Amino acid sequence: FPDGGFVQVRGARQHNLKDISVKVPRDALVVFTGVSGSGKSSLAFGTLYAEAQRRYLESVSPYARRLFNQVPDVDAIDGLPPAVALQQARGTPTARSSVGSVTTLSNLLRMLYSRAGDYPPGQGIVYAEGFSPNTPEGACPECHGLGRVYTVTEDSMVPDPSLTIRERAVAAWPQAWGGQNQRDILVTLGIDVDVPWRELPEETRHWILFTDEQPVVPVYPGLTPAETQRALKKKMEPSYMGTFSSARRHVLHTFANTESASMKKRVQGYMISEECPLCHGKRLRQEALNVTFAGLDITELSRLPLARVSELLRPYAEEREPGHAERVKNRPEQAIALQRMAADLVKRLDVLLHLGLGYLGLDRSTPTLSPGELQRLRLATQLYSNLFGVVYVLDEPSAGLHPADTEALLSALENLKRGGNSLFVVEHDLDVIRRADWLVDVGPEAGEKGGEILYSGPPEGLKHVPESQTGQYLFADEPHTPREPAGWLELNGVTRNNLDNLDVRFPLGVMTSVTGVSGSGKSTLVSQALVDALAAHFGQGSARLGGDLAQITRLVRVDQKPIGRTPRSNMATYTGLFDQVRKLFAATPLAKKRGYNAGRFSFNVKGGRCEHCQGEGWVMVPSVYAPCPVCHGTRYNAETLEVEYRGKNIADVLALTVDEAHDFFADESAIFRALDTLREVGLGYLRLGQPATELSGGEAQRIKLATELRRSGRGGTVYVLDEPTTGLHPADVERLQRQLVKLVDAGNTVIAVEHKMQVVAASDWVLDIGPGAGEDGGRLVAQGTPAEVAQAAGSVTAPYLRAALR
Amino acid sequence: PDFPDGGFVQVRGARQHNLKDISVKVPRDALVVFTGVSGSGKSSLAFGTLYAEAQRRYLESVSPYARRLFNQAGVPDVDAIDGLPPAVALQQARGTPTARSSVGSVTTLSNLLRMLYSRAGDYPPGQGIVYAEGFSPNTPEGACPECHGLGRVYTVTEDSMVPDPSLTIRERAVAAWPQAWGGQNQRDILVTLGIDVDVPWRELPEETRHWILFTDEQPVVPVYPGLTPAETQRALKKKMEPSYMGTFSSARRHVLHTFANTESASMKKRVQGYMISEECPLCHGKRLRQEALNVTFAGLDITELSRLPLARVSELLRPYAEEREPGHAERVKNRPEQAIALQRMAADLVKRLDVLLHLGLGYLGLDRSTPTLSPGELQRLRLATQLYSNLFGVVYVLDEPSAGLHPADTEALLSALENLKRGGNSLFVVEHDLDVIRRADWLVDVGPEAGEKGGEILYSGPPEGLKHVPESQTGQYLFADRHTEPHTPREPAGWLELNGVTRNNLDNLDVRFPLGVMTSVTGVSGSGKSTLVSQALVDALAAHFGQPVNPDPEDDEDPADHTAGSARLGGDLAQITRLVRVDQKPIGRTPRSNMATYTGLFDQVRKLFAATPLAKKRGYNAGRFSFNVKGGRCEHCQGEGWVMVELLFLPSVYAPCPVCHGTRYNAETLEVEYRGKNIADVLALTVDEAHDFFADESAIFRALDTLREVGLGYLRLGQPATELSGGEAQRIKLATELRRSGRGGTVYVLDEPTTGLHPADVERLQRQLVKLVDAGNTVIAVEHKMQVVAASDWVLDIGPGAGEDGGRLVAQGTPAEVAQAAGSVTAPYLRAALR
Ligand SMILES: Nc1ncnc2c1ncn2[C@@H]1O[C@H](COP(=O)(O)OP(=O)(O)O)[C@@H](O)[C@H]1O
Ligand SMILES: Nc1ncnc2c1ncn2[C@@H]1O[C@H](COP(=O)(O)OP(=O)(O)O)[C@@H](O)[C@H]1O
Ligand SMILES: Nc1ncnc2c1ncn2[C@@H]1O[C@H](COP(=O)(O)OP(=O)(O)O)[C@@H](O)[C@H]1O
Ligand SMILES: Nc1ncnc2c1ncn2[C@@H]1O[C@H](COP(=O)(O)OP(=O)(O)O)[C@@H](O)[C@H]1O
Ligand SMILES: [Zn+2]
Ligand SMILES: [Zn+2]
Ligand SMILES: [Zn+2]
Ligand SMILES: [Zn+2]
Repeated sequence: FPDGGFVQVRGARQHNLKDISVKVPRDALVVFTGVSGSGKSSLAFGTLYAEAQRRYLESVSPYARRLFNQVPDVDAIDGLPPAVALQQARGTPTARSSVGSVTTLSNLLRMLYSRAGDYPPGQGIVYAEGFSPNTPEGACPECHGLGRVYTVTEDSMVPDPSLTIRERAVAAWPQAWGGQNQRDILVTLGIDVDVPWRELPEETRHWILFTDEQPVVPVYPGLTPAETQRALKKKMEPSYMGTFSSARRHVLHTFANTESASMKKRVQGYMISEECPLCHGKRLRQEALNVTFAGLDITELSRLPLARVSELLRPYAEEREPGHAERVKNRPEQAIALQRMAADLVKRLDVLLHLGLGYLGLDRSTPTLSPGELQRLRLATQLYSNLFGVVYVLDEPSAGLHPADTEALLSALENLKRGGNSLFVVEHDLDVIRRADWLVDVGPEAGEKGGEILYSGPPEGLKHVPESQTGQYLFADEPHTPREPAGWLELNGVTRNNLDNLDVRFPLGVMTSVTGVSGSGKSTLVSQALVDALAAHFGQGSARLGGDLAQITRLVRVDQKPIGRTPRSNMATYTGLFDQVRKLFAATPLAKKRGYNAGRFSFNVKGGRCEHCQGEGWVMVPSVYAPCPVCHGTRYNAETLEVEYRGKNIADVLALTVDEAHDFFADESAIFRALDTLREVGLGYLRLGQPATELSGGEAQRIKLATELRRSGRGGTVYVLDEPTTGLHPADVERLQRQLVKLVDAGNTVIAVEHKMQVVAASDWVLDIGPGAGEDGGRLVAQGTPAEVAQAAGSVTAPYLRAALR
Repeated sequence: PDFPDGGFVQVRGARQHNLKDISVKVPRDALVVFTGVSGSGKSSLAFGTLYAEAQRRYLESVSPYARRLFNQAGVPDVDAIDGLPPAVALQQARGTPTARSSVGSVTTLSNLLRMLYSRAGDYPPGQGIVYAEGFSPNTPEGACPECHGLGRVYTVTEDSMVPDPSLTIRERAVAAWPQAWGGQNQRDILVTLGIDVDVPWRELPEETRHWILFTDEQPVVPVYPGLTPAETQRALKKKMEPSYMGTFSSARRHVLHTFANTESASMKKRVQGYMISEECPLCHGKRLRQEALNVTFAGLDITELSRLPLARVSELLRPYAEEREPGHAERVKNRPEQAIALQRMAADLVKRLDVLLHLGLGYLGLDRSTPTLSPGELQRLRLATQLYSNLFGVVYVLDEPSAGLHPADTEALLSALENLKRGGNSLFVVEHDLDVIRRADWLVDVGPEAGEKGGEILYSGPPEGLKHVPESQTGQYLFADRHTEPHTPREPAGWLELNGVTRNNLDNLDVRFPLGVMTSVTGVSGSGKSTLVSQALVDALAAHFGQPVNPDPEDDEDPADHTAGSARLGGDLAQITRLVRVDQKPIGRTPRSNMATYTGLFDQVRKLFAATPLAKKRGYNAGRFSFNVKGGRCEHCQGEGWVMVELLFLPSVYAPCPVCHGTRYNAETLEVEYRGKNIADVLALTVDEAHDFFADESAIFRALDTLREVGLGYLRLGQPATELSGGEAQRIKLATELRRSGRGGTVYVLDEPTTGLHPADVERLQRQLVKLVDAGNTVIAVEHKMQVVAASDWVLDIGPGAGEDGGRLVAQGTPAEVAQAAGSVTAPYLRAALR
């Protein structure tokens, strides 16, 4: 590290950051550490990314991104090169988009299916972006590339095919006159109403149901068919003149033109999700599906794992593909480019693969990727992206990563950097922290008591800081006797993805860690197959339950996913905490004296809230959340704020930290109660009205948990939860474990997917999955007490577990 | 004598435009400069390839879904670049419009001082805080409410709307109304509601001819198009289905709407002719809320401050920043919170402003429209801004930052360049200026000549090295010894006065240009030259002739950004018959406009294809070969051959038409060949190929010749106006004057004519002007380049300095003479260049 090889930050203040300074070197693995909530993000993304983002955008687009003056709070940053963020900003959704498109590979075999690729006799050429499901030319024009449709069929419009038409055999039709009209139209149109439906010929039932036709026929109502037929022949004067409307035509048109509650509803009852009948779920025009390569259309290829895709092309790159012989001389132009295309396709593929992302299929949909999977995908994609001289900002690239592969990751970082780039990574993985060139560690604790720089330097240096929470877990190096299973629950013959008719069993009233290499199949076992089975069986693919079911009654399930989308929702809203605070306000002399309803203090309904914001407090103006205008951040009008409980109005308490709220609501029973369950979950740092789209999702998780951690009034529910270590510093996982240890004792089962061994080591039972990932996975390598799995042969995880028990 | 290892940017396999599939190492951390004659490919490498790829990479990495798809353009054609940091370009791209900004805007400073006026600056007793965003005409808290922040109110009036009231409505007497369908559409709606659409406008009763022309009303009437009022009424009686249902909208409404609701340039305009526009009675034209206007700084309201020169601005604001303000003590004690904010705030603007000022920029006013700056200016402003703008680790890419900079002030350009780099960055700089070049760190010199005859890398290495590269033209000029090739100044054949010129700097200046004789107008940057030559003299001569010069397909100025300041002529005007200015403004602002068509030579091409076997066999005339009318032309693009991408968020660019493929023509027509050649194939031809191909064809060869001798050998007959540099556009203009001059006595005004001209191109440009001075004609030209000032027959030396220390006629006479002048700044540079 040469002097003036550094980035110089002075007076950073953003959020809890306590007006601090840091030098951190460019061209190095700088790892940003410290307790959750402490300040790492507000340093790494709040200041460095944010600032560097901005000085650049204003130079590139003096157009109007500069014009957009409404900055991070920071006096100075010297030596800051342009930045690239590999995890999108907190308050954003994820765009709807595929693995292959994130990684660009999708576009690149699109080019390939075009130049190369086997055109059938006599039909032209299909341009690159006509093999895409998201371009007008490429997508099949029915489903629009989605591959699904949402419509009508025989079985939905006739749930009981044995009725006569007169009997309303055609459930999807109108009720009073509407059904009458048509029913009558049919008899006039020489069709017998009075046989059961199933009795009727093909393209008749199909006509009756589907036809976009609408003949206009004389209708003689309440006459018998025999006579209706005769009086037609006499050309006798009708009673009116009817328009026929195919069952489908009603149903759809209705869905398209009503503002009616049970109307739409009852019509959606003749509507089921089923695969597009044009393209058969393969997402593209027949003209694009017509083209084939290694005997596949591109959809087919796209749904293979990257790992196989890397194999399928591999010959072509090396010119050793059976057929190549009778292809070089008889077609030059392409065979040179085809090689190159494949050659280059493999080259990239391979970097992905070396990150063991080999199991993802390129059509896989990024909303359904995890934080890690995705970040590591981005990390791979950048490794060939070709940027030089930038700082990549990373957010726990090790999320999900299993301790054996941490070396492949530690590698891709070394390679990015080795491309003349700089690396800012916030991390908690002691294995990642261990190998970084340079550490920087944040807060002592979180929030108000955080946001100071405890130490910026090489990581060994932390040795000399007694009071760096991460100083300990990193440096200063009671075991666990598994508890007796109170009974067993079986999830049998789960066939899905990876998994194939796998039978499996989890012990009740006790901890289960389901370990295994990343992609080995934890989540489709435990967060997919298991969770569904259990919620189908209770109130709320094609498995069966079995075993001691009567012994469990509920299923709380703890996403990483956010507590809500809009600033509408927020931490108070979500827990039930706000209803008790609105209740309290409506109870005051002042509210009682005025007309005021309970929840005139809702910023979510008309009345108490100011009209500009119609509630929110944050008016949206990358796409970023700059606060309100002319309520002035509050969310409420002048009166509703006039109501004060012990000197604090509604907005006054919403802008209140749980710690302060706990002080405050001291003799207010089920509030001071509810607050403890966040204070214990460790959230004492947060505003009650801090919107959902600002919390770390690690945070979000802590809340959903905060909920159940006192509802357990009768403990016999199952708690299944994906990555509980989500975004927790070591010190944090300890306080986590604590809270689970508790909620197991009140007789509760907790199946937890888990890559960190620390917490597995403490489990009561373990299940190792796969042996490796993808197709090399989906099998049960080992189960039993940690000590028992820790000595198992087959498993990849056993030595790290053994490591973590000694 | 040493640039560091692997700290070179490595290019490989760059076959961009003409670029002959090349490779160059270019050190980072250095003032690198790119050289070569106009056409050689330096913009093709430095922008076009190196820059262009730094973005393709950097944005794709920063919105890896968004940008990506939008490489509906971006295939820089190169195999590899390594060591390429991310880039910032300072010229915006070729055929990109300047979107309308101001100095204060680009420099950031405007925003910087709403912020001073809000949080300090004098407030009247009543008034609470006006926030910063309330001192801008673009906010609701800013804009004066009566005129909506514009400056002025617009009402609409029968006389404007309908100028000739004798015409039948059906024959279009109501010019306000929209063209085409939308026209006849409101008409057919009238005939439906029983309105006499065929008896002179002035003949209807006031009420009904008022209502239409003025109402805020919308009757949803049935309309049957194609049918006379008589057979239209008996169609409404018998209640049969209408073709369409048609909403009506008063002529008012349409005209108002259209003004407030088009992104469109040439449509917001088309309605201005039907709008009377007073200054805003409440605004007094300043664009803002009376509340803002109440707040003062050192006497002036923000608008007042905003018209001042950057030099004045800092001049009046420095006292505040050093705390040497008059009555500081009395301000800090009774006001300690704001006085600290006031100095800190002041001193940051002064700081920004000296950068602005050290590069000779103080002559400019914060409120000057950017579309009226010269590129030399807003690039030097853009450089300017950058220095305090704080970026680190980047490649700046500059296109001739010294355009229009007088010799005296290069040292200035030259340490903004130095300073910027020393902020941790890379500059690359396309450059014809020998004194910049001589001080570069690395040089890339390009293809021995232009187009096909260039796009090579003759050399790349430090400066002294070009010494040894025999085919480098820039080499020749950078190292040629003092060429004692002295010019013998031509005798004026007359004299022309421009007396009492008052505008910008110039206050009653009296000056005389000799005639039939090349005169250069030299002067430091900012001093007066343009306002005197391209402004003052031209309107003075234009108004003296019938023709107000400027074609009608071309406009000029968003009503007000230049001066009325007039002045009066006399001398020998009896000897002048024509005015002809030549500027770097495009032959066209869209691909519609190519070279062939700007000359007129295309007509005779079209006619040629009309006498083939095909053109007889199917009914083909010149017109199925025009690309500006339907028929033989392709219609997906409309003959333009090109489509835009306003979806690309940053400055929208142009992509080949997807249907016809940059060709412009329906296939059926591309089958017609002339002497072995398509119609697209000829549009594709170079100037040197076309010469060959049409040797006999006299009407073409002729116009082609003037193009070749004017330098443009390498441009293509159909090469979209928008790929053209301006320095090439300028040269085009000139070719079509040479051509129609076998006469005498016109006066050519040339606003900087060595725009983006290598010393070898200029040398051939002179030759070319000398041809029309020998013809009797006069040429006047503002000039920054002592080379070409040497050749002249008369120098006028302007200002002393720029702006307020300028506007004077400090010296004059022959070059030989003027190089001896008293207080001329150009004085010693001529003596230098004369020897
Ligand atoms: N997006 C955000 N908006 C507002 N406040 C935030 C945001 N992110 C974090 N904070 C606040 O900043 C402090 C620390 O946040 P953060 O830097 O995310 O900690 P960590 O680095 O441990 O994740 C907390 O008080 C937290 O609520
Ligand atoms: N939502 C999904 N859609 C399709 N395939 C999936 C999905 N989730 C996982 N997979 C596939 O299932 C296999 C196992 O992945 P998963 O259960 O997510 O493992 P882990 O939980 O161990 O990361 C992989 O082959 C992956 O491609
Ligand atoms: N922006 C552009 N778009 C299309 N063609 C261009 C563009 N710029 C240059 N060309 C063509 O590229 C060739 C090289 O010229 P150019 O790149 O302008 O380099 P220079 O201006 O330094 O000589 C010329 O034939 C020119 O007409
Ligand atoms: N269009 C304009 N609007 C307002 N001020 C202008 C305009 N053009 C020039 N000026 C001012 O007029 C003075 C004369 O400058 P000019 O003659 O254009 O510079 P130069 O002598 O370098 O050509 C300068 O101080 C400049 O600030
Ligand atoms: Zn489909
Ligand atoms: Zn509001
Ligand atoms: Zn006004
Ligand atoms: Zn076209």
